Amino acid sequence: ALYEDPPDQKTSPSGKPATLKICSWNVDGLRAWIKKKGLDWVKEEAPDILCLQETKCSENKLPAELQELPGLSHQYWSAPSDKEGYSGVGLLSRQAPLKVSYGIGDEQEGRVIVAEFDSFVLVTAYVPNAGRGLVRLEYRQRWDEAFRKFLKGLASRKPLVLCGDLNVAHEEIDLRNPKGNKKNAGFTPQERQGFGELLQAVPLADSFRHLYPNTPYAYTFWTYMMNARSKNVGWRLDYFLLSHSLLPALCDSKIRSKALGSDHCPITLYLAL
Repeated sequence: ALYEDPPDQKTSPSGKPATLKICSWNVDGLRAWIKKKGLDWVKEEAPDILCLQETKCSENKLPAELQELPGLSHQYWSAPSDKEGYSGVGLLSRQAPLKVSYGIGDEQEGRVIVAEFDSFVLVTAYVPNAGRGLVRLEYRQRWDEAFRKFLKGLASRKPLVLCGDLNVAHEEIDLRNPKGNKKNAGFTPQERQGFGELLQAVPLADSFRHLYPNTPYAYTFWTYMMNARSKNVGWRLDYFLLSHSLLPALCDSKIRSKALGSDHCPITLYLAL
């Protein structure tokens, strides 16, 4: 029914110790999440890189409590220009990245930050949700294709880490209501197969499902309504996708189901790099 996350495995299969803690989190409103003690939690988790989705906040209004994070001093923020209080992503890092990109060619959306580091390439994404009653599904389908082709061009260089709200639960084990949902945004057969296409084209592996293939009831999102988080009626929408190149460095990929602050919970990735 409910889930208790395994302990942090901080050594790789080869016996090497992890040297890179990456944490992603859909804050569903960066200003609210901050007031609900999110920064205090990030400080305790002490990641080398923090990725944030659905900031819903222009760079104008970015709270200066963020400047109070010196272990994540290098901060980059993407924001849609048309609609305020919509979408937005952010990347905070201990080290400065070498190259910093935004979007995937077709630009205005504030969904994708791409950061090249010394050994790898990190992408954060707040993938468009199909919408209640599938109003945006046919857009998400073109998004899935675009994201894929853009990403396969980046994996021609360094290995890839892709994290963020991917707004799709892959298999039935990834949600608690598989059968009452396959006509609802996040578990339709188009979205489900587009995520497999993603794993195939680039290619990539689901870090968490690699190490925990049978583990059910492990969700990263619960609707606010109907005390669903109390009942672990949730979904796994937040992912750490890894280049195959990188799996021998994969120490562990976590779900921080107990950190409050948003409708989504944090995830954390360890790489022995």
